[PDB]
Amino acid sequence: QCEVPLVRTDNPKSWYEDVEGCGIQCQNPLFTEAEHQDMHSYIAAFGAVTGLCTLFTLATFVADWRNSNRYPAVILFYVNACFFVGSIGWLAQFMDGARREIVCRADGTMRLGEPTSNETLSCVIIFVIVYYALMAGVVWFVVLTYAWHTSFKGKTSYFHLLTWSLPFVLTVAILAVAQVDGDSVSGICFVGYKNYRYRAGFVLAPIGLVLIVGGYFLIRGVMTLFSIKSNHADLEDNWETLNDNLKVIEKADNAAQVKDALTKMRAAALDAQKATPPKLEDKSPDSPEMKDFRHGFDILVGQIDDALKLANEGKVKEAQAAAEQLKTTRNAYIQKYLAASKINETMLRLGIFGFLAFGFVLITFSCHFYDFFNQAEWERSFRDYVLCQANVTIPDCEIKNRPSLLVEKINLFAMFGTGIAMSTWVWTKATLLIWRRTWCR
Ligand SMILES: CC1=C2C[C@H]3[C@@H](CC=C4C[C@@H](O)CC[C@@]43C)[C@@H]2CC[C@]12O[C@@H]1C[C@H](C)CN[C@H]1[C@H]2C
Repeated sequence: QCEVPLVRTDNPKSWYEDVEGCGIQCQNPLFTEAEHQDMHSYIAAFGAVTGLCTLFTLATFVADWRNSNRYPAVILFYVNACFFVGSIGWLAQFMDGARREIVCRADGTMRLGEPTSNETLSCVIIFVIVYYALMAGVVWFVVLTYAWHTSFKGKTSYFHLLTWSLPFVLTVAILAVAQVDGDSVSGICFVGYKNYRYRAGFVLAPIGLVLIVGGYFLIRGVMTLFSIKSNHADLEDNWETLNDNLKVIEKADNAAQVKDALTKMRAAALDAQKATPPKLEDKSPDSPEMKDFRHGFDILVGQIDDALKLANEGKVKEAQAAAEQLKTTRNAYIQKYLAASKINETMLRLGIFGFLAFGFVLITFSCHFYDFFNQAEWERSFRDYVLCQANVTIPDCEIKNRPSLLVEKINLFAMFGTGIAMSTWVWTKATLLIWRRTWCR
């Protein structure tokens, strides 16, 4: 009765749409066996590489767990933790005969509407292991960005309830609606393949959520470093040009250079006043300390304007004399706030890893968008192809459009590429000693 891609099944539960005794075949009808075994080889690579890289970092973080549980470094361990769990699920398919066990029902049809009766949970198990790891990962990614964010403006750890609960609820949720569909080319079960509304609601949207949140802490994070960094530079720049012109006023032999220098000094004196020093980054624009800063220049420029009041009249012997008195004013209201700023490489690399993680997560969001965007067509060209290839009666039947294997190879590059990058948090020149030190056993 049946005909490719429809396969014979006595099971009423597996019948396709309203066709008698015909369910949809397990192996994805939208891809050739060549595309399967190529895509499997892909995952086998990145799946295995990341799985090892992460476990190396897990195994290292526990080799100094005493001095590797303190924030913010402990985050990268839980970020790595989730990744190692995720890698497991993907690598599960390559076990001989598992890829068919995860995706196919009893009657040789691709798993759908899982969890279902009389069908082993080997599908929903894989879906849980992955979906939980994925979500627990990005939630811990928010923790990572938030920790880096506030390090300038902390032992408190009430994230655990949040990082472990939110993925759990989301997991139980998809199970409740029973929308764990299966796929052969990837070798994993996941939410809403047949019904992609669940995929958008449970994957695209939560990832889109952590993106805008995780970003805000990275955006408002670098702006805190951009402020501190640029402000010291702005103060340093002026202080130096100020001390140059100071050296020009003395060496000068006319009232023209002294006036010009005094103006170059005043032009820098003011531009330096319009900046929050790195020592007062945490204070308010209307705070007391910030007040003494800006007021310190109101006196300074006053001293300059006094000198200018002598340079213009032509009192060079007396204008240069005021420039000497500017040394003490300088040392008072400038040398104090100037300089003094250290960030530590601990936060530098967290910024690197904070941003590097953000990027590859944004890619994952992009993939699951397109996959969600064009699927409505992949349904049309399928339902038509089913009715076509069944109409064979005795080239014409050919699938119009399908999921781009490129988009997946891109996703699985970034999805794993993150875990590979997150694993290099412990690739510093200080970690080898940790392993040599514990090596004594
Ligand atoms: C087969 C199939 C699909 C294979 C597609 C999936 C969207 C995303 C990916 C990810 C990508 O890496 C590989 C390909 C994969 C798994 C798509 C969902 C719709 C459909 O499932 C329906 C079941 C239903 C019974 C009938 N109609 C069926 C088909 C329209």
